Amino acid sequence: FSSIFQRQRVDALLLDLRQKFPPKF
Amino acid sequence: MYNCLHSFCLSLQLEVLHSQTLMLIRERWGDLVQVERYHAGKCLSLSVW
Repeated sequence: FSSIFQRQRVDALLLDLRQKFPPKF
Repeated sequence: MYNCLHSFCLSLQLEVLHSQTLMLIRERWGDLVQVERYHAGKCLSLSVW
C-alpha cells in the first residue's frame, strides 16, 4: 500500500519571560 | 507586545555577549578580561587592564 546546546540559556530566558510576562487567556 | 518582545530580545543580546566573553576568556584572552558581575537579563560587567 536539532538543538545547538545553547538552548539551556534560551530556555531559562523563556522561564524568565513567562514570569515577567504571564499568559492571559 | 513591544514590551515583551523588546525585553526578551535585549536579554537575549546580553546572553550572547556573556557567552562571547566566556569564549574570549577560555580561548584567547584569559585573565586579561574578567567578568565582575553578571545578572541574567539585568547587567554584565567586565574588567580590563
